[PDB]
Amino acid sequence: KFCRFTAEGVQEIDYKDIATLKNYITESGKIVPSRITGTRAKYQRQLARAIKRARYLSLLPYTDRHQ
Amino acid sequence: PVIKVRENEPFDVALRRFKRSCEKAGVLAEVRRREFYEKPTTERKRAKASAVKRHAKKLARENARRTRLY
Amino acid sequence: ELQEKLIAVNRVSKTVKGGRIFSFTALTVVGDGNGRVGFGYGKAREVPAAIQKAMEKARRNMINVALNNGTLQHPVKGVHTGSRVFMQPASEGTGIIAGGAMRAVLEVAGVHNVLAKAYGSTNPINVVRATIDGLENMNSPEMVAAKRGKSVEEIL
Amino acid sequence: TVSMRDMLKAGVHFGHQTRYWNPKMKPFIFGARNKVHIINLEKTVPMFNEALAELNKIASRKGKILFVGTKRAASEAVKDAALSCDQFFVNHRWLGGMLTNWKTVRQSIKRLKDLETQSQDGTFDKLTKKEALMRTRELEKLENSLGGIKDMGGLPDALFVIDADHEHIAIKEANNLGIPVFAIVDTNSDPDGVDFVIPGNDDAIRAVTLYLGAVAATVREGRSQ
RNA sequence: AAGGCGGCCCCCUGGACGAAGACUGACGCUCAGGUGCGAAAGCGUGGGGAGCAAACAGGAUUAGAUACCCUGGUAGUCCACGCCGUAAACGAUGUCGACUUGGAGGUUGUGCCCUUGAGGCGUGGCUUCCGGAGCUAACGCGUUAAGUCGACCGCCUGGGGA
RNA sequence: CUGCAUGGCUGUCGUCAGCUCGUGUUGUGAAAUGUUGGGUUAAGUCCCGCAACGAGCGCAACCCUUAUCCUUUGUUGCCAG
Ligand SMILES: [Mg+2]
Ligand SMILES: [Mg+2]
Ligand SMILES: [Mg+2]
Ligand SMILES: [Mg+2]
Ligand SMILES: [Mg+2]
Ligand SMILES: [Mg+2]
Ligand SMILES: [Mg+2]
Repeated sequence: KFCRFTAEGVQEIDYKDIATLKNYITESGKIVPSRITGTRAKYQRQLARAIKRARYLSLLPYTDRHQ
Repeated sequence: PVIKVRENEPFDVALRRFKRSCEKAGVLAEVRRREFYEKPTTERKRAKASAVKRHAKKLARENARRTRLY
Repeated sequence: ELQEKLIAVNRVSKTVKGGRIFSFTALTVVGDGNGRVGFGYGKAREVPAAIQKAMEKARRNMINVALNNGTLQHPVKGVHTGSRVFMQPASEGTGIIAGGAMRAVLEVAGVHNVLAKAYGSTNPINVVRATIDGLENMNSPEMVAAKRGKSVEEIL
Repeated sequence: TVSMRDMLKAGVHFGHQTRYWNPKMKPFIFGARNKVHIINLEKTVPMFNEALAELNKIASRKGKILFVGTKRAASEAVKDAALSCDQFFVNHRWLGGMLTNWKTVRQSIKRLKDLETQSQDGTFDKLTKKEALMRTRELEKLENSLGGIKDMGGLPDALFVIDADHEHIAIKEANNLGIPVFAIVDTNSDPDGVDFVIPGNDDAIRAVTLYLGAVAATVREGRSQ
C-alpha cells in the first residue's frame, strides 16, 4: 500500500497512542511485517520501538496468552 | 488465539476458522526450525540463498517479457 | 600464384559414448610476396581435407600490411591471449631471423629482413594471431602524416 | 518526400521508453517526454536525404537492392513497396545464413525451381491426392518464406533494414560480406554496425509507409535513367 | 578499520553523512622496523552453571565401528581480571588520488515546483543485481573494475621434503 | 575342433527415436549451434522463437489386405423378372 505516516506527515510515533497503533499488531501479539503493512524502513524501526514500549508498559500484550 | 465458537455455528466451520487462525499465526511452521540448533553461519547462508532466489525470480519475470512468444 | 605454407597439424580428439573419435586441425598461412597476408584454421577428419579447408579461409581472411621495400617500417609488438611477439626491421642481407610460426608468416608477407622474438606461450595457433595483429597495427609514414596533418618530409 | 513536417505528422519523432535507450545514440535525442524519447528531425532529414541520394545512385548503377523486415505491422507494406520499385524483399523471420550461406540458399532456390516446375508439369498425377497436397504445402510454405529472392541471382548489392535492432544478424552478415546497409534505427538500436544511419521511429505504420514511399520512389527515380 | 555487533531504559563516548557558510594554508599518501585491536577454541585465579555440549559410560547399526541413530554426561559455552595473536580472519581482490557507455533497486539527507496521495524535477554518502568498451588462459570484473595510469609497502620463482 | 580368423544369417536393446553430415556462425583453442526451449504428436511429426540455413540414414507415405461406390469380362457361379 503506502506509508500512512508519511501520507499524514506524522514525524514521530509515540507508544501512548493505542487506538491508532493496534492496527500494526496481529491478533497473536506479533508485529505485522513491512511487506504486509506497506511502511517505510524509517518508520518501521520506530513502530517496533513504540510497540516494545507499549508491551513493557502493559499497553499492548506480548501475545494472546500470558498466564 | 481464542477461537471461542458462538451459537449457530457448525463445528466444521469452527475448526476451519481455528486452523486458518493457526496458519496465519504460523505457530506450527516455527517448530520445524526451533526443533534443532542452526549455527549463525548456516542461518546466514540460508538467508542469502533465499534472498538470491527471491529476486532471481523477479529478475526472470522481468527478463522473460522480451522474447519466447510461447 | 600466391604462396602458402601450413605451419602445424594437430591431432585433437573427442570422446563419445562408444569410445573416442579422432579429428585433425590444420593451421595455414597464405601470402603473395607483398603486404597481403592471411591465416586459416581448418578442422576435418584427415590432413589433406584440413589443409584444404584452412587454405580457403586464409585466402578469404587475408589482410594488408604496409611493409617497406625489403623490410618493415618500424619495430612493432603484438599481444595475443598467450603470445607476445616483438618484431623489428633489419638491414640488407640480415634475413628473416625468426622462429616458430612467425618465420612462415613473415616470408609469405614478403619482409626479407626482420628480427623477431616471441615471449610467453609459443603455440602456433596463438602466435600466428599475435604476429598478424602486430603486423596489421603498424603505421606508415604516409598514413601518420595524413592523420596528423603534417608531411612525410616534416616527420622523417 | 523528405519533409520534416510529413515526418512529424506521421509520428516519426516518437521513440521508445527511456529505460531501453542505447547510450551510443544520444546526439540523436531531442529530449525526454513522459519517459519516452524523441528523435531529431533536424538530424534525421539530412541523413535520410543523403542516404536516398546514395540509394538512387547505386540503383542507377543497376544494383540489386534487398529490403528485409520481419515486423508484423509492416509486413505487407515492405512487399507492396518492393513490388512497386521492382526490387527484392524478405518479410518473414530472417534465416541465419541467407547472405553468408549463399550456396545453400541457391540449393534451396533450385529445390523451389524443380518444385515450381512440378506445378506446370502436372506431375501431381504420378501420385495420389495425399501426395499432391503434401507437395502443394511444401511449395506454399517454402515460397512464403524465400519467395522474394527467387529471381535475384547472387548476393544483393545493397540492403535496406526496417529495424536494425531486431535484424542485427542481417547487419552483421552484410558487414561481413561488404554490402552497404541503410537501416532504420531507433533510440534502442545500435547505430554502429551500419555505414548509413537513419534515425527516427522504427515500429509505426505511418512511419514505415513514409520510409517505403521515399525509398521506392527514389529507386524508381534512379532506375529511370 | 578488521574481528564483529539484534527486547527496553538510563549514563559516558567513538565514528559516519547533508543544504548554506566562515576559517589555517600542502599541515597530503604510503610505510620495513615498532605499537594497538583482533572470531572461536585454549590456559590461570576467583564465581556461577538453566539449556546445549568435547572427553567418558551405556544402548543401537555393521563382518568389524575406539563414529555417524538414541539416553545420560564433565570440561567448556555465562561473569570479572590476566596469557596466545591463531581462522576458508574471503571479496582467496593491500592503502590513497584522477578518468571511462548505461539500466533496474534498497537505505539516508537536502533543494525547488501548486506536495490536493511516497505528485514531479534535481542533488550527495553507503549498498545490491544485470550490462557496453576494455581486460583476462577462461571462469568472470565491469564506475564499489580484475578497464588505463600515478605514490608506497608486503609477497611469489616446480611438486614433495616443509 | 577353432562363431576369440571369418563370410553369410539371426535374436535382443528397439518400429525405441534418435544417429550424422555440408555450409555458415560463435569461442585463441579443445569445441558448441543446428539436434536446444513452449504448444503438439506415435515420432528429430508440425509450428513459433532462437546463427542458423539445408541434407543423409531416420517417421509417415510409396508396398499387401479390409471397409462405401464405378466399369469390364458371366463359367464350374446368381436366380431380379
Ligand atoms: Mg572463549
Ligand atoms: Mg549427544
Ligand atoms: Mg557407544
Ligand atoms: Mg588471505
Ligand atoms: Mg595507513
Ligand atoms: Mg556485471
Ligand atoms: Mg519441445
